Amino acid sequence: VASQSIIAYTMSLGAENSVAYSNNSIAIPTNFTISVTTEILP
Amino acid sequence: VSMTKTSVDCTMYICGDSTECSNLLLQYGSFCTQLKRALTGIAVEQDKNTQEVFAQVKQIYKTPPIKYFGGFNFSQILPDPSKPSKRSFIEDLLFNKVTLADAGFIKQYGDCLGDIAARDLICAQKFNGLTVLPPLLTDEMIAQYTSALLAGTITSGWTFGAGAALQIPFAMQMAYRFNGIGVTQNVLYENQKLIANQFNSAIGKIQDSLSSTASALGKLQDVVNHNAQALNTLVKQLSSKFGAISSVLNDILSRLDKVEAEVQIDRLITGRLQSLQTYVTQQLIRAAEIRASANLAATKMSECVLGQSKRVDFCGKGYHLMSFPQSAPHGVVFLHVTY
Amino acid sequence: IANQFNSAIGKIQDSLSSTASALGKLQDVVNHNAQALNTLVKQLSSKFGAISSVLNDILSRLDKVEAEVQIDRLITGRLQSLQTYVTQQLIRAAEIRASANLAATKMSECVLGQSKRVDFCGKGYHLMSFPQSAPHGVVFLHVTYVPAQEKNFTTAPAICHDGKAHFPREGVFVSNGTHWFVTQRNFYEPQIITTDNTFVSGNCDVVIGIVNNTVYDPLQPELDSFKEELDKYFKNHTSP
Amino acid sequence: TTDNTFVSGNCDVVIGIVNNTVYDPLQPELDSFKEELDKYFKNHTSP
Ligand SMILES: *[C@@H]1O[C@H](CO)[C@@H](O[C@@H]2O[C@H](CO)[C@@H](O[C@H]3O[C@H](CO)[C@@H](O)[C@H](O)[C@@H]3O)[C@H](O)[C@H]2NC(C)=O)[C@H](O)[C@H]1NC(C)=O
Ligand SMILES: *[C@@H]1O[C@H](CO)[C@@H](O[C@@H]2O[C@H](CO)[C@@H](O[C@H]3O[C@H](CO)[C@@H](O)[C@H](O)[C@@H]3O)[C@H](O)[C@H]2NC(C)=O)[C@H](O)[C@H]1NC(C)=O
Ligand SMILES: *[C@@H]1O[C@H](CO)[C@@H](O[C@@H]2O[C@H](CO)[C@@H](O[C@H]3O[C@H](CO)[C@@H](O)[C@H](O)[C@@H]3O)[C@H](O)[C@H]2NC(C)=O)[C@H](O)[C@H]1NC(C)=O
Ligand SMILES: *[C@@H]1O[C@H](CO)[C@@H](O[C@@H]2O[C@H](CO)[C@@H](O[C@H]3O[C@H](CO)[C@@H](O)[C@H](O)[C@@H]3O)[C@H](O)[C@H]2NC(C)=O)[C@H](O)[C@H]1NC(C)=O
Ligand SMILES: *[C@@H]1O[C@H](CO)[C@@H](O[C@@H]2O[C@H](CO)[C@@H](O[C@H]3O[C@H](CO)[C@@H](O)[C@H](O)[C@@H]3O)[C@H](O)[C@H]2NC(C)=O)[C@H](O)[C@H]1NC(C)=O
Ligand SMILES: *[C@@H]1O[C@H](CO)[C@@H](O[C@@H]2O[C@H](CO)[C@@H](O[C@H]3O[C@H](CO)[C@@H](O)[C@H](O)[C@@H]3O)[C@H](O)[C@H]2NC(C)=O)[C@H](O)[C@H]1NC(C)=O
Ligand SMILES: *[C@@H]1O[C@H](CO[C@@H]2O[C@@H](C)[C@@H](O)[C@@H](O)[C@@H]2O)[C@@H](O[C@@H]2O[C@H](CO)[C@@H](O)[C@H](O)[C@H]2NC(C)=O)[C@H](O)[C@H]1NC(C)=O
Ligand SMILES: *[C@@H]1O[C@H](CO)[C@@H](O)[C@H](O)[C@H]1NC(C)=O
Ligand SMILES: *[C@@H]1O[C@H](CO)[C@@H](O)[C@H](O)[C@H]1NC(C)=O
Ligand SMILES: *[C@@H]1O[C@H](CO)[C@@H](O)[C@H](O)[C@H]1NC(C)=O
Repeated sequence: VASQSIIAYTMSLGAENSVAYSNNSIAIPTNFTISVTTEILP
Repeated sequence: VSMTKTSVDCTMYICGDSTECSNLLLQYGSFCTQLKRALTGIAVEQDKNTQEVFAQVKQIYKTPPIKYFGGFNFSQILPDPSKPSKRSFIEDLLFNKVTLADAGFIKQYGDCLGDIAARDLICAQKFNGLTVLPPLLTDEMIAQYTSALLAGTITSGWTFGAGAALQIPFAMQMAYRFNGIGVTQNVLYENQKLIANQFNSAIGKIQDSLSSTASALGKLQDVVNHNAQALNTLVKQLSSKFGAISSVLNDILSRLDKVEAEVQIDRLITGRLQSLQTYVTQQLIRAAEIRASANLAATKMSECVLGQSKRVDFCGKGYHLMSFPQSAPHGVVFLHVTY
Repeated sequence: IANQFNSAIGKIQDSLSSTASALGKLQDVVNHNAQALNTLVKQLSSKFGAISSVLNDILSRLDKVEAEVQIDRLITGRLQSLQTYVTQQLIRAAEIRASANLAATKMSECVLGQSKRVDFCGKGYHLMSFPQSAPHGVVFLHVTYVPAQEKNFTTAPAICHDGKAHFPREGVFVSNGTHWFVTQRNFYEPQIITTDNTFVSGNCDVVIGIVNNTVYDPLQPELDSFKEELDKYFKNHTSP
Repeated sequence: TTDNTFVSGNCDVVIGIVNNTVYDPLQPELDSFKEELDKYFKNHTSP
């Protein structure tokens, strides 16, 4: 048994991430993606 | 970036808790709900402005446990766990150099009962149907967004703006910058310990400058002051008479009867309602002037923090290397770094 | 790159077909111009203190001396209603002018050019954009290169060889764990470290974290094949 | 050097052009490759 109801919550700002930084490590993309995005202006 | 999210209740402002005036306000029609709709339009936009300046980052980035970045010393711009709100050291200067007249948080009447309501004008604004609403993003959340924009910048340069964050050693990121301003990267590595000392000294001068004068944050304090001046002017406008026998409805209703009392009340409604049409016009004009600043601040966030700028004098004075955002009450401070 | 672009622009059909809410920023302009005029025409029902809001009732029921004192209440409130509408329209018009100047700037810099501006012409490194018209607006299709499938590499700011320090001409040094290469910064495409992949300045003591590797000289093995051509001539020349 | 610079035209079209040497990084080692050739010829008189 389950049912829809109003909830309240503290909003999330985004997913958590820690960057793997080190003073001799670099990350380089081996591939790419081409992406199309709409921007709408009055 | 934003200004105080005010709201007004026109029945309480124009003539609260008198039915004898409420029944005359309706002769004018929707002039109240147009003003409530206009002020709600502004109040919803302040959270859009705060979202578009700070929420530029996909993910909440954390800096590594070992705080070594090629000798550059970010210790006063990064957050420290020890404070209740996880603001940086320089954000804690800025948060104190601007004094908020009313933050908009809860007021449990225990202040507004007794003597403080005679000594306080904010409680007297509340009693006249004028209120300040809180922002959606708290000063912890804005500081958290700022710590993610800053952690991304030092651990990954522009790459977290264009795609996923890609780590690169800070001295090589700064070398990629040097190439960007047309100074070949060997000039950085041959001077790295000098360049670090120069930056670490320049960051030290900002702490002292912000500890030494208040007048530099005038652009933020002036916004708080113009909001507070407007709600103070709007509550003083209750004391005017507009050609009526009194400025107080309780006197007009205690001293007259309906057939000529309604002739005094028409003057006070017409005056008070004009006193709102003016306030809402000043706020709409202020709201547009602030937006034109929040869109500039978002444009500097994208083009100075998430990138490196060729625009002359856009991202500080000099040839731009990089910039760090810091949150301030109703605003943003950019620490633009330049060669 | 064509199949990526062709399939990406295919999702724009669905992003527009499937949801109702995609053009909310333009619908809001129409909704505000409608709700402002619908408000302005309801204000004709307000009495402003007169005995009727219908101006012909005043003119049916009263003579000039007190008809004009009722009419003037309606002239005053109606005139204020227009003054409110025209002030609101001037305030909105000055916001739509800012959006038009931004849109003319995006047309100039994203469409007629290519922009280095970060996130100005959509997220990613900007390639190009296509304008499409809409009622009371413009929709830009921005096309961007977005990096993908990254790998960790070890790196160094310089390579040390003949006691001299070598720096990348363009790109960055990387190691897969056993060999050292130059690669361009934005796309992994490794090459042997050479005299042409690099430029030189100073001895290997000034730079911090400099690493030891050979640097290949594209002239030397070919000059050496010319030494062996000279050497076979010398050995054969012992016979005449 | 001939690495630092690129050529175009001739010295009569530019205004305020100045004379100088321009060095060639290939020559000194190609000339060491002449000293390598020349020593081998002088020695090869003996076999
Ligand atoms: C870079 O990313 C590309 C995807 O964004 C990727 O292209 C895709 O490659 C895979 C195979 O590796 C293809 O997948 C199909 O392959 C065959 C059928 O042709 C089937 O066995 C598989 O199950 C699957 O259906 C994709 O079709 C292909 N996509 C496109 C648009 O070409 C590249 O391979 C990546 N390049 C590098 C160097 O990693
Ligand atoms: C980055 O810059 C910081 C500011 O200069 C610096 O922190 C400062 O470091 C000194 C030396 O440790 C502290 O001096 C105090 O040291 C201890 C603290 O318990 C006391 O015994 C001393 O009497 C003296 O007061 C500064 O107080 C400290 N300042 C702050 C704001 O923390 C960092 O150390 C620098 N980072 C690196 C890696 O060098
Ligand atoms: C480029 O400009 C730099 C300053 O912006 C300059 O760095 C400064 O160099 C002087 C010495 O020339 C240092 O002065 C200190 O030197 C020793 C102690 O190490 C003492 O004898 C002196 O009394 C004095 O304390 C500065 O400390 C140094 N500043 C920094 C931030 O490192 C460079 O030397 C200039 N380089 C060139 C090639 O012009
Ligand atoms: C790091 O990248 C290196 C270059 O891709 C790679 O080295 C290459 O490894 C292959 C074997 O996997 C060698 O192949 C040679 O095998 C024999 C060796 O005697 C020869 O007969 C063949 O002709 C062929 O040349 C490559 O020669 C070798 N390249 C070099 C320049 O040495 C490494 O294996 C990579 N390391 C890691 C940890 O992935
Ligand atoms: C990177 O390669 C360098 C070149 O091979 C290498 O330098 C060599 O380092 C050793 C140890 O420091 C030096 O050895 C000398 O050290 C002192 C005199 O300075 C004496 O006690 C010793 O007997 C000996 O003479 C070498 O002289 C030096 N090579 C040269 C040409 O000077 C680096 O150590 C290498 N580094 C890494 C991390 O691989
Ligand atoms: C740059 O170097 C050039 C080459 O050395 C040099 O050009 C030479 O200029 C002189 C003077 O104009 C010429 O001398 C001749 O002038 C007339 C005939 O034209 C005669 O009266 C002279 O006796 C003599 O023959 C050279 O012919 C000319 N050489 C070449 C190859 O063009 C420039 O003058 C130098 N300029 C500077 C500013 O240093
Ligand atoms: C890049 O590597 C880090 C961890 O360092 C690596 O450790 C070895 C396994 C080897 O790959 C070395 O060459 C590297 O130095 C990765 O970060 C970890 O990611 C896992 C999830 O995949 C996570 O559980 C750990 O907590 C992470 N550790 C840290 C310190 O962040 C990182 O994901 C790698 N990046 C990519 C693009 O693959
Ligand atoms: C970076 O270099 C410093 C100074 O040599 C060193 O203390 C630190 O351990 C290095 N960082 C990492 C992640 O090891
Ligand atoms: C050796 O020199 C003779 C000419 O003296 C020539 O015919 C012959 O092809 C040469 N061979 C080689 C291997 O150089
Ligand atoms: C001359 O050639 C011989 C081999 O024929 C070699 O032993 C000798 O060292 C060479 N000397 C010089 C100076 O090249």
